[PDB]
Order: sequence, then C-alpha cells, then structure tokens
Amino acid sequence: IINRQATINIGTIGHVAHGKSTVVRAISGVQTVRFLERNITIKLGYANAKIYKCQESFKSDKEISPKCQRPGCPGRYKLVRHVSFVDCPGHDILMSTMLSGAAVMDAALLLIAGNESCPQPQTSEHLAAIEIMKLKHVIILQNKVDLMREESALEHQKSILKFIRGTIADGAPIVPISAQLKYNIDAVNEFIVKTIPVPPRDFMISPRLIVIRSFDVNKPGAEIEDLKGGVAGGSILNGVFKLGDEIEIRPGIVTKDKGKIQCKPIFSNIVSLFAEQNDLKFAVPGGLIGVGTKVDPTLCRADRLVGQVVGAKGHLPNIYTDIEINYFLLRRLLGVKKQAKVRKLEPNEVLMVNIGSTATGARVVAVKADMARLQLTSPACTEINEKIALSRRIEKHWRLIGWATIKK
Amino acid sequence: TSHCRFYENKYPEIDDIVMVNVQQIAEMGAYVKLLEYDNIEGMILLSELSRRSIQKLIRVGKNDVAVVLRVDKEKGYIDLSKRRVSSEDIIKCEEKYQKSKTVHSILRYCAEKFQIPLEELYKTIAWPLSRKFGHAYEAFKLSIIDETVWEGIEPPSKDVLDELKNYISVKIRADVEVSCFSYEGIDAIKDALKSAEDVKVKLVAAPLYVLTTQALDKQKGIEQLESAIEKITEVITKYGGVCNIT
Repeated sequence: IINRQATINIGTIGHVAHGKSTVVRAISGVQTVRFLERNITIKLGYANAKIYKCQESFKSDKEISPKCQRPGCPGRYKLVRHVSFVDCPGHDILMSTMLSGAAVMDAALLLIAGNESCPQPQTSEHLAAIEIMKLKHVIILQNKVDLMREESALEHQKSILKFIRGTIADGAPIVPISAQLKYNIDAVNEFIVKTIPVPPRDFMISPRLIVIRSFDVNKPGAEIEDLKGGVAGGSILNGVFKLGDEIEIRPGIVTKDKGKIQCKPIFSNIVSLFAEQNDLKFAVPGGLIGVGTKVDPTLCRADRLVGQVVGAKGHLPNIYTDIEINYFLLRRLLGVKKQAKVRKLEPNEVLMVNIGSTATGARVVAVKADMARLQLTSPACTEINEKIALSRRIEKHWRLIGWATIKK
Repeated sequence: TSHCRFYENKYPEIDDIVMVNVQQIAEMGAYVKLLEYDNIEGMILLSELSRRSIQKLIRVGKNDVAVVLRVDKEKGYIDLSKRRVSSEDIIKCEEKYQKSKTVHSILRYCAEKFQIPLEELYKTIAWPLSRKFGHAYEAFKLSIIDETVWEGIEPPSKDVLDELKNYISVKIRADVEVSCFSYEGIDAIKDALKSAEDVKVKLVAAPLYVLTTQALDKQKGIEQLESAIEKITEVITKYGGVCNIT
C-alpha cells in the first residue's frame, strides 16, 4: 500500500455538546488534537480518514480497515483516496477559527441531533457561511437517532427538507448515523465518493499557503543538546511544494520595542514535512501539513500564528492597511436565539472583518451603496480577491451580517 | 549492643578524668555508668561530689566531670571525686570527652552494617589509630585529608570503610526567558547552551529554561550566573531576536 497524502479537505460543522469529535473518531480512529505546548493554537484539530473500496452491495461498499474481512470477500481493497478532516467547533463565542477552516474547505458535513429542537440559529449561520465561501457539496447528517421514536425522526427529516429549498445547496444527501454505537458509516463513505468530485489542480499556479496551527517539538526529560525545529501546521489550496525551498510568513513581526519598524517578513527554510503520519518529499495541495521549518519553537507556541499567509521565494504579494470592499447585506440576522432586522452601516464603528483566515478588527470611513472603505488595526495581506465574511456587534458578542469581495 | 572501652583498657588509672551520666541519686552518693572508660559503674560518696543547693544541681540526666582516686582491678570497682578538679583543665577534659564521643559515633556504622560485634571492630580500629598517633579523631581527620593511617591495618570490609568516608564527606536556581522572533533561533539557543551548561541545565516546556548552578563556597554562584546572562544577551542581539532575564 502506497503512502499517499491528503487529496481533498473535508470539514465538519455542528453545535456544542452535540458530538463532532466522536463522529470523527467513528469515521477514522486517530483521536483529535483538542478534546499547553502541543496542539493548542486554534480551535480546529487534526484528523485523517481512509477511502478504500471493495468492488468485486446496496450501500455497503467502503470500509475503514485496510484489510477486507468484515463483509464477506477476502480480497484486498482498492486504493481510491486519502482525506484530511478539519473539525471546527460550533460555539457562540468562538467563530473565527471556524471561518478560517471554511476558507480551505472543499466539502462540508452538517450535524444536527434528533432529541433537541428543530430550528437552531447557529447551524443556520454555519450553513449561510458555507453557502458564501464557494461551497456547494454539503451532506446532512443526523446525530442522535437511537434515542428517538419511529415517526419523530421522519417528522424531523420532513422539517429539514421544508427548511432547505431556497438555499444555494439544491441536491444535498441526508444520512442518519450513530456516533456512540458505530453504524451506517459505509453509506457516508459511499456518498463521499459519489457526490463530491476533486476540482482540477495544476503545477502552473503560484504557491500560496495558509497556516492555521502552530507546533513546538520539545520533550521533557531529554537534554537540550537534542533539539527539534519549529513546526507550522499549514494547509495548501494551490501550489506544489518540495523539500528544499525558502518560505516567508507575510504580515510581519515586532522584534524591537523607540525606533521605527523596517524588518522584512519572517524567512524560514523547510526542514521536514509532516503529512498524515510519516514524512514525505512532495506536498500535494488540498490538505493540512505540519511544515517543520527553521523558525523558532518559541514563536510556534500558542496564540501568535492564527490565520497567516505564507509564500515561496521569488513571488511578491501586497500588504494593505486600508482595504476596498464590495459588500452585500442580508435581510434578517442569523445566529441570534428571536430574529432582528439588519441595520444600515454607520460611520466610525468597530466591526470584525474576516478575509479568508485573518481575524481583524476594522473601522468604516465612507459608505456609498455597494463600495466601502475600511481601516485596519492589525496588518493584512491581499493576493487575488479572497472570500470575505463580515461580522458586527449589537448585543454582547459577534453576529454575522453578509458577504464581501476585495476590488483590486 | 553497645559496650567496650573507649581508650585502651577497661579499668581507669590514677589521676585520670572521667565523665559520668547520673541515673539515680541519694542513697550513698552516685554509683552510675561511665562515658570515658567502659560502661562499668563508678561510685562517689556524699562528700567528694560537693565543691561549694546540693540535691537540685545533679539529679537525673546531667553530666559531671570527676577525677579517679581509688581503683580495684579485679572485676569492676572505680572511685571518683569532683572537688579536686581544677577549672583550668575542665575545658580540656570536656574536649577529650567530646573526642571520645565522636570516636564512638564513628564506630557504630560498622556495627550496624556487617552484623559483627562492636568490641572486635573497636579493637581493630584502636591499634593503628588510637595507639600510634595519640587520639583517634585527629587520625581520622588526617586520613580524610591524606590517607596514611588506614594503610597500617588490612580491612576486612572495604564497603564499610567507603560508607564511613561518604558519611564524613550548593545548587542555586536561575530562570532565563526565550522569546525570539528572528530567522534562525534554534542554533542560537544551542550556542547559548554550549556556554551556559559547562552545571545541570534542564528543559521544561518552550519559553522557560531552568538551570541550577553549583557553588563551592556559597558566594561563588553569583560570578558565573551573571557571566552566563551576559553571554545570553550577547547571543541574540546580532541576529534580530529578544531574550529576557527576570
């Protein structure tokens, strides 16, 4: 069996205490990163699944084990795909991480529990976000079905169907699966192969990398004369990387505190690539790879590198402090428990603008009709156009309003 | 079991000094156990004990310095006197007693370890140490400084001797904070370590480095730590990073 890395990024959405990590575990086997130094940087974890098919019935086709002994046929499984999971939490406080996750995602998985109430605002918000950020491949999954009645589940399904009609997602498949009992995952696997294809990707496009997580490889007990370099957990959308290249983290860093800053973006040479489980020479875009570079282990510690752009040497993108946005607003607010009408944008107000993966606070200067000018506090970079989600404050915490695009 | 003589012989001589620990009083005087010559009882009558509250001063537990007058070398009969002892030599006597005590302490570990009689051990020790040199404590001290007295007698147990030596035979904590933002940092850290370690330096997490500096005469630990700090400061300024010292 060949040790091929991740091909396409699949993300999972839900709610707090509903069950997402458990579902992930059921799907794959290797436990999630979340659940001080290691793993702790963002809200998303790290998981990997296997797609191997046995074609020699009905729904039973794909499996989780490398060896086929369970269904009947003793023959070895055929290699189809290998996928990486991006598990994003569905909490009312933390959403920036989710947004960041969304930017890299190519496939989405919705989770709704049976026993709880049918209309949930957070789930709706998530769906809206998915719709916004160039995602159409959505599979609806029912979580807790075993604790529900014979007709109640059907009713719930009907309600769901009624709800999802006017949205961009038209032909979304619905699967009921148990997380604690471990059943019906084969159908899900089959669907993964059926409904979702891999988009065309080539070597010709300029390298662009997005870092979500940060890692320091330091072990207690062992002497200091045996050290390991700083690892940046970064996912790639476009551009193939190989071992032996120069990488730079774009936005900038503060090194001296009197004296104006002039220091260039953080340069680092690649030491070792961590994909799936074992090290590989080539990096195929469409997965999260722990890129171990010559960067400090102290820098890759905690909340320092959350959603930052990474480029290869011989390419020049632009850095902006003032940004030109083309926005579109929604009718009523999504996320609030009660629904409130969206007000027109007022000059000079603190609003959270999420350009791809960056979590930045911006203030409005001029409003016309569709075009808006924003002043940023923390530095941000622009490459092409980018997919932007906008968030405002009305009551206590952040609420989503609509979508935006950079006009440059 | 604790027994055997302190100097050379079981029975004391004439005019020699002995220290006594009193258990019970008021019958004849004090017929109590000795600490300078064996554990055989020595007696004072109610006249030689007083020099100048007579019952209160001694009673139970307290130590007394007394000179030997009458000896009966047959089975164990010693006579003591307190009045004759002069104040000038009392300090000397005390010192001697202390030395004896130390010697006794030294000959206990052996008894404990190899489960053999203490008296035999004492006999084996006293021949080159307590006879040729003078007193035993000084000989022991000499040996510890430069080994010359242990050479005289062959050791039946070297392990015991080693243990004794060990018995006869300062870490200062420091914290250095690392928070670099430069291009290369690991190498710099390694370099720093190569100048700070060579005593014991350990890694805990990522930003904190814990180091323990050993001092010879307690005050010496300040001179090295400061130097190390200076070296660390020198290290990170050139590349373009920062390291802080609390």
